[PDB]
Amino acid sequence: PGYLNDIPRHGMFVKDLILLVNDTAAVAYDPMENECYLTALAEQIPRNHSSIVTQQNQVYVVGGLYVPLQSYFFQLDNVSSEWVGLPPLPSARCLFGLGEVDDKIYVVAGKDLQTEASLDSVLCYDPVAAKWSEVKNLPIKVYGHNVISHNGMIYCLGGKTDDKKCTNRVFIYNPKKGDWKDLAPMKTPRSMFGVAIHKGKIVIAGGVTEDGLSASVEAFDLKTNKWEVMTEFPQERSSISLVSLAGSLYAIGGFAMIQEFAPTEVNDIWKYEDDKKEWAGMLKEIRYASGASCLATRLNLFKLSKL
Amino acid sequence: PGYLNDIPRHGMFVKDLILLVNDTAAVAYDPMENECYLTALAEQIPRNHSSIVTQQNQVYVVGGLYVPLQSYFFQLDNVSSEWVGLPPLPSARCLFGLGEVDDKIYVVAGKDLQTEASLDSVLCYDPVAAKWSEVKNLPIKVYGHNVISHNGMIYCLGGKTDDKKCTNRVFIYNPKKGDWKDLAPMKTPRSMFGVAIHKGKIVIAGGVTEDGLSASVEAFDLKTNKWEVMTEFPQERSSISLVSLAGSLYAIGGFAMIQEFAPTEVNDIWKYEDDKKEWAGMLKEIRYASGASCLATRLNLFKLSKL
Repeated sequence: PGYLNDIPRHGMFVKDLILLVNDTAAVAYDPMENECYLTALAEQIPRNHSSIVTQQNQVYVVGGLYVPLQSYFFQLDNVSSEWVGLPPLPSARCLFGLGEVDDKIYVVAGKDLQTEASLDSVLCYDPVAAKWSEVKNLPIKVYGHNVISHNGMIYCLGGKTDDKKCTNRVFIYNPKKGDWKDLAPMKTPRSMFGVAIHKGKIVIAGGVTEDGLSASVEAFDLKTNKWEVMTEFPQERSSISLVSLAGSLYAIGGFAMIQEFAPTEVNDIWKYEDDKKEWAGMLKEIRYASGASCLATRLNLFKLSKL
Repeated sequence: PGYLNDIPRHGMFVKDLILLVNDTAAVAYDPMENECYLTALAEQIPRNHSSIVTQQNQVYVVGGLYVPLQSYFFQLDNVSSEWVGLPPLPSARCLFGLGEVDDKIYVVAGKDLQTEASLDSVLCYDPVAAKWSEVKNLPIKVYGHNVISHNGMIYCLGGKTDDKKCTNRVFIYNPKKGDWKDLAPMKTPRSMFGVAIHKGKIVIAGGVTEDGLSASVEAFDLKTNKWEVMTEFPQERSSISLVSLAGSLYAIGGFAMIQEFAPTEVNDIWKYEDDKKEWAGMLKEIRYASGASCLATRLNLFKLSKL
């Protein structure tokens, strides 16, 4: 038979790890070794926030209030493991999406924190010139949507539109011509859900629906590009965090419904088994996942600390 | 559903790795990350040698000649990554087996390097008093057999007996009463083969037989304790090195038959997939496996060097 690999690499002490950032710390987690490390303390990181990692290994956080009423913007300094304050998001905003192409970061839509109104406004931070600006607005006003980046394109999915219904709409942003396009919609309109790239499909997991909590897993093949169904999540949950770690799709946490019965956070980890098509329970409880945004990243081991 | 793990551990920078020791270096290999590191240089390590790791993380090597005509005995100093010369094996000997219980190391049988004769003689090295002695002789004279240790017991398997036929005999050594016992024999008499503990069965892989090269995989359940058959190796090979790494059974290298057609070393890695019952090709070529004894060990990452 054939082999997975032809020649071995020389290791450099770099590990693909799940980075869990909440308001106490950014903790690195290795699901295969069931072990955690400290990457950075995070006492200044706002409890309600979104997170993104470049490409380069640059972690950015957007969220909270303020530092004209605004939102914080941080970059993790990988050399010092200190969080850097950056030009703040001009808008105080929640329940938005975060994208990124060629080092530039995109905050899409919201949920104005002052006004309570839905936004279509898209802000792009340029890290060379160190400044934010308004690019083309999203075709809808929305919050509760999710955003992911792939091959220099930005995708916006689901959300709640300006009535208060969930939307199934899917939009693509080309930075090099600056327009949004509707793509084929998802089967299940949803907000507050998990998203990741997984070979090379946009996978979406659970959420709130017109029927409330969902365990539905869909995938947009990037590609046909059609929507197809994957094995449903073991439990109906909102705000599952999906991450692609090396070859594999992980699911971290999410909410509810548990027991008077209310949406309540579960701090567990699951892994999709591609062969078999099953969700496998990895870790029952990880306290570091509580309140945490979740990211796959390539970390230098000798920059981590023992917990 | 349930979960594999309940609580996460705090990582300590320790990794289960395949240690490949030959006459140039001891190279650590991570089959899951397809990466290698240097653990120690090994220019003094004899090309024909056997290897064993304690329990504690102590690597010993026996082989070659000499330093009354003897064999070298080395211990890897984990702190300095230097090989320590230890009291030499009183006997110059090859094609023996290596065992170990409670820090003591056992050299069983051979293949006298001076005399050419098969031995039944068993030598035990005591590391506290730093000295070798003769314990109870094996019930047969044999070479080409293999030896593994489990739960304070030592097992001796196969080999060529004093005629020149392969044997199917299996012996257990209890150090605390000092006797050898025949256990149930294997189905296929063999010499020059691979052995490992795998849940909690003594797995044996390939070898030379009365029919020459074998791809046969058997397992002694430790336990029924009966012999059962596993999925045959992809190729008939002698001297496959078997290692249990964390949950998983790996097979490294072995010989032949290739192409005038002669037994020739293949420097590849395979992994048994327990679910499915298949051998999966991991790595086509690893040059560090050439001439190498192979061991699963728990290494401190910050003690390794970049290659």
